[PDB]
Amino acid sequence: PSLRTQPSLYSGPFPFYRRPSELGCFSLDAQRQYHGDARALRYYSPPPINGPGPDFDLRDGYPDRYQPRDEEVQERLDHLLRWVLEHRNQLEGGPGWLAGATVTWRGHLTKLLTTPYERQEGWQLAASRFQGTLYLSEVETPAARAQRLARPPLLRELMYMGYKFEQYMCADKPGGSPDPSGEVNTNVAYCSVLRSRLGNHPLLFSGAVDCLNPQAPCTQPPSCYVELKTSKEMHSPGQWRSFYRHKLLKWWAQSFLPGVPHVVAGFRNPEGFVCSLKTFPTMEMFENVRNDREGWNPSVCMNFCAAFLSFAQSTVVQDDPRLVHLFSWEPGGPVTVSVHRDAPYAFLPSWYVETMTQ
Ligand SMILES: Nc1ncnc2c1ncn2[C@@H]1O[C@H](COP(=O)(O)O)[C@@H](OP(=O)(O)O)[C@H]1O
Ligand SMILES: [Mg+2]
Ligand SMILES: [Mg+2]
Repeated sequence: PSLRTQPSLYSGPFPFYRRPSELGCFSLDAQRQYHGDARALRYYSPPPINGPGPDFDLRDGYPDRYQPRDEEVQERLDHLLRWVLEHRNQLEGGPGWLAGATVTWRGHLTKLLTTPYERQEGWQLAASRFQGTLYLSEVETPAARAQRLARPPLLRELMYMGYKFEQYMCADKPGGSPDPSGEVNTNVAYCSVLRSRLGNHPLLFSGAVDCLNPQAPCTQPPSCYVELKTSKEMHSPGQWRSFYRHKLLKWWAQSFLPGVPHVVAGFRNPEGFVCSLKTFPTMEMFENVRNDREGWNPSVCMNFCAAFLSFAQSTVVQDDPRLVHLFSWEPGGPVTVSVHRDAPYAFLPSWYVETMTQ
């Protein structure tokens, strides 16, 4: 019982992917407390044209104005499940749509999308079927956990700089001035809840959103959202080519699924300053590698994701929230399955299961 991941197996036409619609949202505050509203959403506020160029110190405030989320707490699907519980009757699709859907985090689907091209980091996905619905929840691999606990200082500062970039580009109110004098607190998050469909697989997923563009042409979410990214400055065509082949694939897969149309990138120099910005429309990212022998192909990404969802659906036969089918993958191998029950892999909490049962 295994699933192959080589790109040439998935090189056919681009599958059907239904335009995502936003069903709702939720926020996590500076204490990581859930709120069923948009209080955490920030507003895109880039450097005023006809003014000084970007000149952002991404090291400013590290580490004495840094409040990092405690990554030892494994929340799994818990926050999305709370949202689903509070909106289960109000769900679209009519009677039984949820029973035919797959529920997960946007980032879990992103990892599936990139799997045919991924050569460094493996993953594990726990799957449980409950009342027809297939739930997918990532499990930290042993290697990932050891790498997290032993994170070098350079990597921890690099991670801070990406969060700090958002503080220079976003404001708490529309049209407001960004305020970098405050704290970077990575417990704070605004999450969009979206519905889509990949082939014949209905999807319900949530993803954290960086900011909202109030000046965006369309007011209908998710089309007004903006993704913010940093990357090292590049100086040669070879460096840009490596960026197109490896980094843009990850950016595309993250923003394509929720229908975020623009990624705004700040390019940081060796001293940690962002002195240039570039906008990458999600739907044009593949153009950079369309004629590249070493490029990626969104059809392969999407066809593999569809194949995995079919593979997962047919593998997970039992409707049991205590039962976990664990899907494991390492680069160059197939996705393999093992079966487990209860702790530690079981991830649907009793408060969700009991409420849905009653
Ligand atoms: N496992 C990880 N490895 C490297 N960077 C990570 C990371 N987890 C979080 N980050 C940080 O989270 C920030 C915000 O993510 P996102 O861009 O997806 O909104 C990232 O900024 P960058 O994306 O600019 O690197 C990065 O700094
Ligand atoms: Mg983000
Ligand atoms: Mg971002």
